[PDB]
Parts: sequence; structure tokens; C-alpha cells
Amino acid sequence: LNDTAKRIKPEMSTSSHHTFTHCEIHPSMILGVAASIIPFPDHNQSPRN
Amino acid sequence: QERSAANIVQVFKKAAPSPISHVAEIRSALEKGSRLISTMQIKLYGREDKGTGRTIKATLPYVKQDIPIVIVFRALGVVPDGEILQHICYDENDWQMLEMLKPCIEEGFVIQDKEVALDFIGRRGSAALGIRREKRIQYAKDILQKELLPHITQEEGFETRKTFFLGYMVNRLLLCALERKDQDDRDHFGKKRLDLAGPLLANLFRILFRKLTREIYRYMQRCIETDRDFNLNLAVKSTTITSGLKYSLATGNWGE
Amino acid sequence: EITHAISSAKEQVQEIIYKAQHNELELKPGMTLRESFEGEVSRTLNDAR
Amino acid sequence: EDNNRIISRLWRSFRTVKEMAADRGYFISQEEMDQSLEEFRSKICDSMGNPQRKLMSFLANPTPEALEKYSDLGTLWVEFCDEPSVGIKTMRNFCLRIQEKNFSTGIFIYQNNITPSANKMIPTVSPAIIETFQESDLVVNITHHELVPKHIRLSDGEKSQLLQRYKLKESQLPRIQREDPVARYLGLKRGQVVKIIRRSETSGRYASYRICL
Amino acid sequence: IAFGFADRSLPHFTKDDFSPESKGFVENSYLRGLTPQEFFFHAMAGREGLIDTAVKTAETGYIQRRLVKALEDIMVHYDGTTRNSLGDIIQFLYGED
Amino acid sequence: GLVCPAETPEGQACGLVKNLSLLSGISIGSPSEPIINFLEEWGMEPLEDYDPAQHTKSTRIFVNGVWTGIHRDPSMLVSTMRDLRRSGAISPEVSIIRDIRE
Amino acid sequence: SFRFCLECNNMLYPKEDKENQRLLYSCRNCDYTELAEDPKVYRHELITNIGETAGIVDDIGQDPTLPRSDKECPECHSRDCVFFQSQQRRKDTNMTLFYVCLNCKKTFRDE
Amino acid sequence: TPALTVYLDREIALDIEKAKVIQSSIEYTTLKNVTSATEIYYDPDPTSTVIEEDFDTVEAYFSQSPWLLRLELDRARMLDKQLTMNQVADKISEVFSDDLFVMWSEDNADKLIIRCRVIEEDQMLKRIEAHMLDLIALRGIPGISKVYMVKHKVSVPDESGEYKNEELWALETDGINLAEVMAVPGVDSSRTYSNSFVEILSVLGIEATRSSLYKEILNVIAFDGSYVNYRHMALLVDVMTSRGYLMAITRHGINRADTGALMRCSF
RNA sequence: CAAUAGGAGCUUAC
Ligand SMILES: [Zn+2]
Ligand SMILES: [Zn+2]
Repeated sequence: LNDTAKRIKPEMSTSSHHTFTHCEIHPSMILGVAASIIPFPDHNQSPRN
Repeated sequence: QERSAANIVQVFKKAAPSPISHVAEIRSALEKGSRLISTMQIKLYGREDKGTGRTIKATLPYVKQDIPIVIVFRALGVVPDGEILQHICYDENDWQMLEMLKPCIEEGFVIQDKEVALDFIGRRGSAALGIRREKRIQYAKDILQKELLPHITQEEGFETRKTFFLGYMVNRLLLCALERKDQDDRDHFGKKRLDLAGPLLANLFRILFRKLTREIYRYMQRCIETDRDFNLNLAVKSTTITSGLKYSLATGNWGE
Repeated sequence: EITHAISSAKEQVQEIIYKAQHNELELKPGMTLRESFEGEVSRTLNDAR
Repeated sequence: EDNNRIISRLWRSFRTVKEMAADRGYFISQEEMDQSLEEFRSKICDSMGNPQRKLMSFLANPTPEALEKYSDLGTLWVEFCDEPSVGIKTMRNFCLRIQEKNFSTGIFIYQNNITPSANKMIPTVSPAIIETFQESDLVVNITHHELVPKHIRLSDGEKSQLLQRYKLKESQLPRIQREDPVARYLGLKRGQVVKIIRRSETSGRYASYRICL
Repeated sequence: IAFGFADRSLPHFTKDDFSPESKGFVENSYLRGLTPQEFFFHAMAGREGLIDTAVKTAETGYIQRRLVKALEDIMVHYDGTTRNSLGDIIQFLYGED
Repeated sequence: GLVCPAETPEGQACGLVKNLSLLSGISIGSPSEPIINFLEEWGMEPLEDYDPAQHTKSTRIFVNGVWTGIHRDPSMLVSTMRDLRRSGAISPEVSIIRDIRE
Repeated sequence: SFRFCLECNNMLYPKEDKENQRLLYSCRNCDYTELAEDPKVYRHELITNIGETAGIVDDIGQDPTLPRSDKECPECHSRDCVFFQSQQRRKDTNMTLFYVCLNCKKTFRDE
Repeated sequence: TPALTVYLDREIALDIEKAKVIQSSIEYTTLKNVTSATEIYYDPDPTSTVIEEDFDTVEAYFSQSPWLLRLELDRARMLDKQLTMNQVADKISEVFSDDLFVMWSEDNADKLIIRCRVIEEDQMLKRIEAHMLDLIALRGIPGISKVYMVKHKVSVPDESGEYKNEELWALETDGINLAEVMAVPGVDSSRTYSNSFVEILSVLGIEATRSSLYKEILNVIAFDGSYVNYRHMALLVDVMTSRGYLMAITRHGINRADTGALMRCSF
């Protein structure tokens, strides 16, 4: 790990054992048609998106 | 079009200069057609520390004044107060809620049978003045049967299920009033529905086709007087549905 | 340095949470225990940033 | 116990009344000004300690300066009544006594309330003037407050000078209600103009004038 | 960030989790990139800002119109006084200086 | 996951006009008769046999906002309903929502 | 907790036997009057706690969204427990938690 | 959010115990604030009891209606307001002089209890209990629901004439009752201030109202570091206080003037 | 030397 470049995936330390029931197919699918054109929308402040 | 869901009970807090504090609101609709029919609130009069009577009073559709709850429970066919409480109280051991339930029982102690309570409802049915008891009862019984929770059922002989749903609504009201459960979220997206082309065109077509059938009636009143056979191809003005659908889809104004 | 400061603030917030959960947090005048907890956490995170 | 507190509040109210009289222009003996709580308790209270409010009622005469300045300034009567509620009976007695000894102004300090039926006799007792105050209101002298600048009622000649200097009519001035606490404290009648000098952060000093409704 | 779901901000968190990440702390920078959760929380905050900008301007414009109508007739006159259209004095000297 | 968090008009329509997420879908509606039949098979007891003096632990079942019965053991009912939906026997766009505290 | 009539099935209200000075309970519909056990007639509370442990079911272990803790069951030494805070939602409520064993099903606390 | 700023007398203003005593004097407590749970017992014989805790107490208190009120008083709540049983029982007798007879358990008693007797009465007791719980005052000024012990960094000259900071205890409150708090001994009666300038007008006059109005407007503007020149806010507060009373910036204020009809209609 | 009105909807910049 310890990658100073890739973003830190959250620690999630409070919970001892996770029991997942579902997974996102891909997180970028939360956006709609118009927001899907934006490249790297996770590097912008939301009003600009 | 985005709209709140139908046939779900939601309980809301109220404001300081309001005698009403807690309101359970349900809108009703049928599985066939998915159209609204009637709405029926159950409000909690009495503010915190003011308004000494913390009673709960319903609001039936097609009646001007709000009826107490025990009155309508008796009118629906469960007279003994033990059974009324049991329809409201699932767990006798709980005591705070039962302590908040007495003023309703006291404000509706007068009634002891179904006929008198159902008349008491009838005396408020917003109809013409001076109907005699035997048909005031029929009018009120019709209101209690249809236009009261049509989603439950609209046929007679199944009043117990409506009483149980009323007990559930009152219990959720009290849970919100006794702080044992949180108030319903207005902005929650799971309590909303989206009306696409299907239901929108269904509503508009229902309106315009009832227009057409009224036209058919208004033609069969006259033409039948002549005592002639008619081929029904001059009895339907086809331009009504066409003009209505075209007007709504071309302007956007959804209605006549 | 930045990630160390953020981790230290996360530990501080976790300690505030522990103190609030075992009922040992010191309230403030005109302010509830839950509002005191929230105010202290907001102070910590603003100072972290 | 609670009697000491009642006596102290009554003494503070009495000192406020005397400060009112001296501010309004009446002569007050310097020794009765500095009336202290214990000496007041000696001269007023009883063996049981409860106070006789009928001895506090005094008579004040105008200082000669407030006569050379306010020529319309007569003689004052101040009565602390003993009945908490005051009705038309007591107001009738007060007006009879005021007209009986041609007192120009009569201040009637009451305890609890003055009923409207009694209150209607207050203005119909010309040419004397009757004003009433409640003791609870008089506990603090509000003209000593930092936010309350010093009000000084003008004389007729000075009011005319004020109106002519600004080429003004009476209705074009800022106004003060006769029921204003500082107009009530000063015994302002309709048409009289106070002058209000006050702090000014842009100029240092600023003189304001208000006319009485 | 409020518990919009039942006892949580997002359905990717557990119940009653008060940690900074659950309730709207964004640990990354814009250069590093936001996670989907941080992206959604930042979207809620930006949406709140846009609503505020859109909605308060009407109250502000109403307030400024009422102030202008209340003060529209007030002028400093040649004698130094500050009077309205009725000639009534508002200040005997403008600004007191 | 349901409406785009970024696409919304500026101005007076802000937040009222929404835009669907790419994988969003709107239900068409479905007959409730097979649902009721499946519920009746697996053990739901009706409200004409209901007595809250005894049923202090039973879980109450709502169908389309209509309270239709109670069950002694929601675990196997939700498991079987989810398996039926995931096998195709039930329309895939049918919600199967267990609430545990209530 | 007010009772109900053994004959008329309505609810009984208090009354006084002035010839015996004992608190009975009077039916406002029928004439039946039974002896009571408890002389309490009224109650009122402002500091209440109903809803502390009530937010628990048998199958609360089946909730997959509840966070799981390592607290020791004092009862059953279980190293796996789901936990949650007071389910009462008032403003002045505590923030102490509750702990449910998935092994022993006893609810406990950390005190 | 109504609020007073109660400046204390200097002797109090430096000591903290004295400031807390003044706080206790200014704060409002009702029987609600110190009451846990009220009961009702049927006690047919006044000289005896059907209960088992207070029998010894009433046998030590002796050597009407059989309806009894048994209200319980929590310990720490009683403890925090410097209140004991004597003042509470006296206060109850103050408004129930002879239409009520009050018994009260002692303060060291393992159960803090109060017993009352009426002189069918199972509902007048409920009404009286409600009226007591909702209208009996114990100490303080009505209208002051909370009080805080605040610190003010006043700048005062030294004995050399040079300005030096000085750390004094003052008071902030919730709610408003200006007239009664100004009178309370230990308060600087010449400096008490309210953030509701309608109260100022009713109590202190119109010039003090103008001063308070300017203070509020300056606070609202300068909150965020904005600076508006003095004369603009002075003009705004002078227009609002020119008639002798507060003229609101609304149609109900602007259109009740004597100006021409066309101006008023144009607004 | 003469280019309708009323509505609704979508947008622009604050
Ligand atoms: Zn009976
Ligand atoms: Zn165990």
C-alpha cells in the first residue's frame, strides 16, 4: 500500500467484520447522461459539475 | 411527474401556534387504475403542556367536521372498549401510551352502539338538511364502506380489516407523539412515485372517455324519444378523444 | 506530515466518540450533550483541515 | 426576612421620587435627599416593622430658578397610597384634597393597579394635574441608565426660539409620547419640547429635540 | 452530513457510525481525487450552496426594495437638517457631523 | 444511484427538476395476486384470525401499503421471496423489504 | 394500567364507598363493582426511559447492517456482538450503547 | 432568540461565588423544574395512612377530604438550585393558604415526599396538580428561562491613566424581563441591556431605543467583518424612531404615514 | 407611408 499518489480508500476500522449484501456495478453509474460526459468529475468542486 | 406514494401512512410534526401537534396523513388509491380516490387524516389536538385535551380526531372525506376516533371505531362495528383498545394496543404491558389514550375514551364515552355513532357521523355528512334517521344511517354507512380506505376493500362485510388499519394508523400516530419513533421523512425518495406516459395518458383518456360516454347519454336521451333504430355511427363524436389528447400533448396542460 | 495530522485528528475524534459513548464528556452551557459532541468534533476537524 | 427587602425596595422608590422632584425643578432639602435605608426604616416602619406609607407623603416647593425659568411651575403633592388597588373612591378623595389646597401638580404613587373607571377622573380635574406612577416602575431611576441621555424640558421662549431657528412648525419635529417613560418621569405636557444631549461617535456631541404628543 | 438513510448517511456505511468519514469528512484533496462517498457528500454541500444562492436573493431584493421605498423621500436640506417629503425632521444635522 | 447528483437546472427550478441516473429504471407495475398467493403458501396468517393478546412477537406484513397479515418468522419468508425473485418466478422489479426493529 | 369489566367489557373507573371508605372501581354502564388491589389512581412522568431496551427482537442478530463489536459477553464470554445506541430519539438522551450477543442473545451494556 | 446582558455590580463582578448567587437569584424555577412524578393516594383517615414509609413521619408530625397528592422530588435536581424543602412547602402554602393542607417529608429522608389534603374529588385534585405543576414559581424573574455565566474583556484605565484589560463576570440570559431584572440588587441598574428594542422602548424611552437599534444593526452588519459607515445606519434608525414609536419597514408602517396618496400606492 | 394579444414551457447572467 502506502501509495502517496493513489487516493486512500477509507479505513473503515470501527466495524470488526463486514457482511456485504450488494456491490456497485461501477460507481460512475450514479451520474446521469449529462454528467457522464465530464472527465474526472471527482476532481472538481460540485458546482462546476 | 414526481408524486408522493399512495396508500402509505406518514406522520408529521406541527407548529407552535397550532392546536394540532401530530398528523397522520394517508392518500388512497386502487390497484386497478392506480388513481387517487380519497384522503383521511387523524390529527392529535393538544399542544405540549397546553390544550389540555390530547385527544385524537379523524377527518373522513365528505364530512365537514372532524369525528373522534372511538366514534368511528364503534360505527365500524366494534363496540366494547376492551376490543377498541386491543385494536390500538398490541401490548397491554406498555403504560405511557395507554395513559395518553384516556382523553379519547372520555370524549367518546357517550356512544354505546353502532347506529347512534353512525348517525353522529351522518349528522355531519355535508348533505342536504333534515334527512330522517333511517337514511341518514344509509348515507353514513355508504361513506364508511366506500371512500374510506378504498385500497383496503370497497365491499361490505370486511369492516374488521379497516378497523385494524385504523388501529395501525393511530398506533403510529402515538409512537410519533410519545417520541418512541421518529417522524416520517418527506424528502425520502423511497416514498415517491414517477408517473410516466402510461399513467398520464390513462388519466387523460379516462377524463375524455367519460366525456364521450356523457355525450352518448346526452344523445340517447333525445334520439330514443323518436322511437327509431340507430346505427351508433352518428352517436359517437369521435373528435372528442382526438381533440383532447391532441390539446393536452400539444400544450402540456394535463386536463380538460 | 499532512496524512499524519489527519490520522491524529481521526484518533482525536475517535477518542471524543469513546468519551461520549461511555458518558464522560463535559457539556457546555446552553448546549446539549449531543450538540456538545458535534461541536467538539466539528472544531477538531476544522482545525485538522 | 422578606420585610427587609420590601422596605429596601420602597426606600429606593422614595429616593427615585425625590430625584424626580429635584430634576423637575422643585426644592428638596439636602438631608432628605441622602435619606439612608436604616434611618428611613427608623422614621417609617412600625414595631411590627411594616411601614406607614402615609408619612412618606410630602410637599415640595419650586426652587426659585425653576420659577424664573418655568413660570408655569406650581406646587407639588406626592402621595404614597396604602390601598394596593385604587378605585374611584380613593381618586375622588385625592382630587378633593388637591383642589382643596390649590396644589398645581399631584403625583399619586400606587402599588398594584389603577382601574380605568378611576383612571378617567385623572384628566377631568382641571386646572390641577394628576399623574400616577406604580412603585415597581420607580425602583430604578431610568435617567441614570447609560443608554438614557439627559432630557431637559425647554421653556416656552426657548421652544419658540427653537421653532424659529429651524423655520419649523410643531408637527415637523421628531416626537415623544406623553406616555414615554422619560416624558412620564419628567411630567411633560402636550406641546413641550425636551432637549436631549447625547454621545456622538462622529462629532463628539449632538443635541436632539423632541416634541411631546 | 445528516443520516438521510436510517441511522446512516449512505447505504455503504453501518448503523450509528459517527466517524468523520460517515458524516461528511473528505480526507482527500481535489488533486488526489474524491471517493464516490466523498463525491456524493460534496455534491450535497454544493447543492445546498446553489439553493442558498438561488433562494436568498429574492428575500434580499425584497428587503432592499422596502428599504428604498422607506428611505426614498429623505434628503439633506440647505439648512443642514435631514427631512422627508412632509418636511419632518429625521436628523437635525446629517450624520451628526 | 437513482437521480444524477449533478444535473439539475440553475435558478428557480433548482432541485425540483431531476435527471435519472444511467442505470435507473422505473417500475411498470405488476399484479399483486401471485405475491399474495406466495405469501399465503409460506405461512402468513390472516387478520380475521388475529388477536394481539397472543401475537406479541409476530411480524406484520404490508403489501403495496396494505396490511394483509402477520408471520411468526419473517426470516424464511424473506429468504424464500428473495429466492423466488432471483429465480424469475416473481417480477424482478418487485420490492421485498424486511424491517427488523419495527 | 386500567382494567376492563368482567361482564360488560368496558373499563372501570374509581369511586368511594363512603360507608366503608375503601376505593372500589365503578362501571359507568353496568352495576358490577369489584374490589381492587392497588390504591394508586394516577401517575405522571417527565423523566421517562421507556424505549431503552425495547428496541430489540429475537432476530436482531439477523440485521446485516448493525456494526459488530468485540465486547466480552459477561454472561457467555462471546467475542462477537452487534451494538447500537439508545433508540430513544430525544434531544437530551444519553449516548450510551447497547450490546446484543449473537451467541447468548442477552442484551448488555458497558458500565 | 431574546436575550438580556446583565452587567453585575463590581463587588459581585469580580467574585465568582457571588456571581453564581446572583445567577441563582435571577433564574426562574417552577415546581416542574424540581418535580419527578406526582401520585394520588386515597387516604380515608387523616391521622393514619395505608402507606408504609411515611407512617412514622406522620406519627412524629401529630404528637377533611381523604384525597392525597404524593409528589416526589429528585435529589440532584433539588441540590442544584440551592433549594430545600422549607421554601418549597412555604411557597405552596403561599397560594394555597387555607384551601389546602400540606405535609412534607424531611430533606434527609430516604424518600423526598410531599403530602396534601383537600378541605367525588378525584378530578379537582388533578386540576389542582396541573395548576401547581404549571404555575407555581419558586424564585427568580418570570421570563428568564436560562442564565449563563459569561466573561467580558472590558478595557478600563489603570491607576496611571493607561488603558488595561480587566476580567469581569457578567450575565447573559434567555427570555426577556427588563424591568424586574434591572431592580434586582447586585445588578448594575444603569447598564442592563436587551436585544429586543421594543422592550427598550416600553422601559427606557425612544432615545435608548434608537441606541439599541443602532447596536443591533451594527451587530448584524459587522458580524462578518463588513463595515458600513455610521451615518447610513444612523439614518435608518432615525427614520424608524422619528414618530416616537417604532415604525417598521413594511406596508403597515410605510403606508400609515401622512405622505401623498401616489407615493403610498406606488409602493 | 403603416410589422396583434394573451398564456404556458425551456433557457442566459447575477
Ligand atoms: Zn362493567
Ligand atoms: Zn452470551
